[PDB]
Amino acid sequence: DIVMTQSPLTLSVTIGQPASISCKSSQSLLYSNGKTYLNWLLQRPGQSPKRLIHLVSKLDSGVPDRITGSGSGTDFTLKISRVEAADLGVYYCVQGTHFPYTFGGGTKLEILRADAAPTVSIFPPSSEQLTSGGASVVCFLNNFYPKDINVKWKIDGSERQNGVLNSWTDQDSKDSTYSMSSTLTLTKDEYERHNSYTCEATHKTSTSPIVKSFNRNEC
Amino acid sequence: EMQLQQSGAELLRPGTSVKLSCKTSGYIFTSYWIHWVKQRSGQGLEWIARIYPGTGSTYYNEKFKGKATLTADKSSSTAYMQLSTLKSEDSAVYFCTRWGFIPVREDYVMDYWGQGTLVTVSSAKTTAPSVYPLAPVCGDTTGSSVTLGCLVKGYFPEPVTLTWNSGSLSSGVHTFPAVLQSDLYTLSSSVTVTSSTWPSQSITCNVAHPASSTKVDKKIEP
Ligand SMILES: O=C(O)CNC(=O)CCCP(=O)(O)Oc1ccc([N+](=O)[O-])cc1
Ligand SMILES: [Zn+2]
Ligand SMILES: [Zn+2]
Ligand SMILES: [Zn+2]
Ligand SMILES: [Zn+2]
Ligand SMILES: [Zn+2]
Ligand SMILES: [Zn+2]
Ligand SMILES: [Zn+2]
Repeated sequence: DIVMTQSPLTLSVTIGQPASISCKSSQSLLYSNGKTYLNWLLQRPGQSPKRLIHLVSKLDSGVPDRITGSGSGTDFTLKISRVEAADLGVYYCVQGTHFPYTFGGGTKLEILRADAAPTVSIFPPSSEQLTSGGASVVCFLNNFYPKDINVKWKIDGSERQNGVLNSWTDQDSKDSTYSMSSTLTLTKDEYERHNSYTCEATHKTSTSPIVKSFNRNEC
Repeated sequence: EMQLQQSGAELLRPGTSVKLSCKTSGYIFTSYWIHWVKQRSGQGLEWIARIYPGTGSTYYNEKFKGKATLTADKSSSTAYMQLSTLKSEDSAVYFCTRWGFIPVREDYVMDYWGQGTLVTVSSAKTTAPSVYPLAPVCGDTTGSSVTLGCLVKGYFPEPVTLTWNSGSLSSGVHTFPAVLQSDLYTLSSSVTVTSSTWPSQSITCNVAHPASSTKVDKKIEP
């Protein structure tokens, strides 16, 4: 089958700037009728893929002409003249010249914005959960940029690595930031044996770790 | 208005089979090819096969011969894809699409896609989730604004649906992707409101886990 290679893996562009994506094939995509069946699709976050270009450079109906395509043989390029927030997502090139049809690995386009420091919230276990003999401490680190961040849990001054569950959202369309959730789960008994629970983060926006903690007690 | 509606998420036992449906409307079903595409872990797309409902003519990617079987019901304008003897590699999201290439014209009409059907191949048991409210202590963000949360944990399989105030509250809501750990999923969502809204007015987390017919609402109280 034809192998399709896309470069780069990720593209980070500021709104208003141009973007370019490359797609290379293991066989020329020139069909025997002289047409080249190379398509470009966009899959927006949480949406089904949609075709942007067909026959190398022909735009599908309703697609903005800020987007253009070119190439021939084994080398193709998609260019976005001026990036807008709606361009965020993964772009794939897919060839239909050789059976079976094959796709490239995709290129994620991320909107490059001004650095944003996380807004951190920490939550102790609910009474409901404690009742069941479990205890989860949750930390939300909302709206930060860049995406690169390191979160560690510390209980009474010592780092806890077991029982941690992390999740991240994709880049937000509304403000181009990312959000993260980190949950530390322990037994009710152990939870009730410690005092200080700290959610600690490392991010570009700070020379020192960003901290959020609470001390559990009674009254 | 051309539309393709796909069936709901499936949890299948290893070695069994399933039939996925793709109901179409808004166009002449028998006049266009319908293609099926597979997506694994995210960025990994593969072309499976295509069928021309008018004649029943199908073409398969060699890899899927014996794995996929396409059929189409002209009287109901529904295309089907049966997957046989399910295994690990079959867990994926499958899309049907009225791709739009018109061979005679050597050109294309607009492509329309179904929303996708997630298939999970596992022998793990269906488990209802426990919903926990998260009221601020330090995660109150001083004054001005306050963030609340909802912790959904210990369920199987995906998906679970979560809203705030029945969907009336969607601004400043962040719902995190479920993460699997020891055969169970955990998901969480946070909502930020102004100090003037909560606790004065109620904020409730609504959770639905279709697979276990669980519908639960949790009021976040101080
Ligand atoms: O079939 C061949 O051997 C000869 N080639 C042709 O007839 C041309 C087919 C061109 P096409 O753009 O429709 O191919 C496709 C079809 C569906 C795709 N998708 O992603 O769903 C991706 C590509
Ligand atoms: Zn060929
Ligand atoms: Zn050939
Ligand atoms: Zn200690
Ligand atoms: Zn000690
Ligand atoms: Zn301790
Ligand atoms: Zn101690
Ligand atoms: Zn055209």
